Amino acid sequence: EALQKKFNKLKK
Amino acid sequence: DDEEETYRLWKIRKTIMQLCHDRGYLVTQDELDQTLEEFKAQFKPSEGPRRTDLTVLVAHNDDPTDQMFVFFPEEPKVGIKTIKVYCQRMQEENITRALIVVQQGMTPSAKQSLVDMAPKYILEQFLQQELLINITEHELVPEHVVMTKEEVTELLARYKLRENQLPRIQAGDPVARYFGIKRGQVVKIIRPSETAGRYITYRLVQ
Amino acid sequence: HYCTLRAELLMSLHDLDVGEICTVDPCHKFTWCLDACIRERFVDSKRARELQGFLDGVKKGQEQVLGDLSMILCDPFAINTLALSTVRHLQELVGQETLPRDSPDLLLLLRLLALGQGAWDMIDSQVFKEPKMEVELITRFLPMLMSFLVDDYTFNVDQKLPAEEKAPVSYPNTLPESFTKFLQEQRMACEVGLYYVLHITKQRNKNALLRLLPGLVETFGDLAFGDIFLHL
Amino acid sequence: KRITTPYMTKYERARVLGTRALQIAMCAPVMVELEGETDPLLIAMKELKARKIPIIIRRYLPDGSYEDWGVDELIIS
Repeated sequence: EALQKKFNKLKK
Repeated sequence: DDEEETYRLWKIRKTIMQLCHDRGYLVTQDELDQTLEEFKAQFKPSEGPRRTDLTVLVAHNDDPTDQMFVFFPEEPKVGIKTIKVYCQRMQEENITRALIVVQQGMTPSAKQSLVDMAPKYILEQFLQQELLINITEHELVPEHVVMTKEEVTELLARYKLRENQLPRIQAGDPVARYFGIKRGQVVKIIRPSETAGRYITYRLVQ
Repeated sequence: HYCTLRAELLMSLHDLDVGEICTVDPCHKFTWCLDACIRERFVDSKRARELQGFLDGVKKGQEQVLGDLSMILCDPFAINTLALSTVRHLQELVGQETLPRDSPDLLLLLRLLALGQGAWDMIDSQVFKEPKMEVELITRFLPMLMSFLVDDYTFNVDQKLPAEEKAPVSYPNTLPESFTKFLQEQRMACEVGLYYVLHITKQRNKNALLRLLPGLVETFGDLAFGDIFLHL
Repeated sequence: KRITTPYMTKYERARVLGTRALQIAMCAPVMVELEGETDPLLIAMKELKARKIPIIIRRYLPDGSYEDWGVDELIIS
């Protein structure tokens, strides 16, 4: 869950 | 003509064996030395073998996981259904390298199919006519040797160059097709020289 | 080191093309793939499938070869190959948004590396059963590596985006210590973490480097203090 | 470890002699004892044979880098 939030944070 | 058909097919097989032997594939000595009457003995052709039966599968000496098919088509122009049959057989045997002869030409839609399906299935069209002779044995062609990436980087570091600066060899020319090298490969060419004895050059594929 | 010589001997016999030994050694077909991977220092998916088939081809009553395979997999260059393949798989999976549990090729790499690392256990006692994996390696350790990597890339994308005000926030240099617990409790997680450390050292990012440099001080089996990772 | 040849090319000879002759024509100090000479060309040739010209050649290698050479270091032929 932390890593997916980190992904969507890289997308932004 | 039936006699000239078997003569043509025997020279076709001989050139193919010499080709993939030059590519490093596992070729036995007998097929490299297979004669016309021996070619008859292992199997008259017209209305008697087949272009599907003549097809061969060869293994790579460096990597037994890699194999290469050489196919021949029973039709004048290779149709998309034949390409489908060949690539599906490759899928069943888990192979990606396949060579396909053409009697006199290829359907343009099959050319588009070849270039489209290239990364998943590497296919190369090849004229029967150009395959009738091993062009590498000519006097004018010098000796060609495909280089590998460690050789490329050590050469580049030895001369402090880039790939842009090297002389080019067009990838569509028949010698590169004989070796099957792709873009980004580089071929070391040794030739005789009437003022230094031997000369080595390096041609970047494009 | 002796195990490496064993594989070399077999390949030398393969270089001699002795069917009397090539056709009887079932690990000969395995070492096709091992040679083709160790020369590349990378296990592509094709040779991975081949290795999977060779493992699946081992029948009951002839499982001693698994020990030989583990011995053949105890070669340190093969550990380098498998560890770098795992690290590069985890590096490229961030772009595709795929977790380590969602990577069957990576799971096969973990299986093969686990079978390789227990080799001396399989020779010491004739163990012909597979070693087991760690859930937290799949769900905590490798996603923590991904966590560090993708924080680093988000910081990098922010740097490449202009309009940063005075006194910017540094990259988070705090270390989650369950990561270090897995380093100092699982030789598998330990060695793959060591090769990750070497890979980021090639990337030479000081922030993550000094973030994870604590916790490497205590590691499993002194593998962070062994010859391989120290030399690299 | 200067990889280039230790010889002076004829073009380097031409440029160094011309430049040093012009320097002597501009009332430069002469790093060799002349013997009643007046032409800067002859004085520059005398200095070249003496290997006493303060110029440093900078050969630009094709990769952007370069080598530096003292004239006395090169082989005058």
